[PDB]
Amino acid sequence: EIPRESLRLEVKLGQGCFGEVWMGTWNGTTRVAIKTLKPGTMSPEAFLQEAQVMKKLRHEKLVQLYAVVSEEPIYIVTEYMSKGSLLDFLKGEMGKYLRLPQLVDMAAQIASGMAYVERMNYVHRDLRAANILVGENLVCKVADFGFPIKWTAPEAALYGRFTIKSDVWSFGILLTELTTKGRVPYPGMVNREVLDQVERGYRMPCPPECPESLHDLMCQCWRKDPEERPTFEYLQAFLEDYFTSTEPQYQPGENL
Amino acid sequence: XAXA
Repeated sequence: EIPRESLRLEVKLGQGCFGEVWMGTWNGTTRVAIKTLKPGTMSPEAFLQEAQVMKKLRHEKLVQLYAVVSEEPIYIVTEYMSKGSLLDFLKGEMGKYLRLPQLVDMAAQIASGMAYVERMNYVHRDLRAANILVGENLVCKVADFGFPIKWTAPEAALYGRFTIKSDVWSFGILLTELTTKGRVPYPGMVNREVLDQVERGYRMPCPPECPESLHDLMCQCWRKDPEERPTFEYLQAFLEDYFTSTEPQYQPGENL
Repeated sequence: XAXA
């Protein structure tokens, strides 16, 4: 906890259903990002304790919590990611220029931060490009620990079975957002249509210009049986070695 | 969800 007075909210970076996000300064010497919980959405004492678990986790690929203000409206001081969200990043200028190596690179970093969460016996719950923050030099970091039905695994959306293996399903979906440059999953399908199709065995096909080897990894993240989806340790390694072990004959195309 |  810190004196709210030492915080300064300069620019607003965006607004969400449960609060807002602001660039700003701390002690006048430190550029931070300040998240605000818009009152009445979450019981203070409640959010209070979930937050203590945000302190324990410390990784290079997890947006780092710096400080917190306990008084409503609640302030969450974290580290500033200049390039904003990955979805914004992908949908914006750079999407045109990003190719498979950059994308596969960004995926590996996320798999890295998630492999750490995996080790910590923790679960994210809401893994999607909107919750990945980008910094300088394509540094991606997992943020905002938990409706996005299209990013959610069947057993989680229906029976509330949220596990690190339901994050693996979400990751496979994230992979399509990268290969598509920010496009929405299951294009042309509304949540209910998605929910019903996936139950009957439907999975998204190979995005244009995407290699089958990369699509196969998606489908492994999309296995009906949770314990049969690979770990983030496996995905991390696979992605890091991609262009040497898996796609050494890779050649740049028009988009990928 | 606090910021997208």
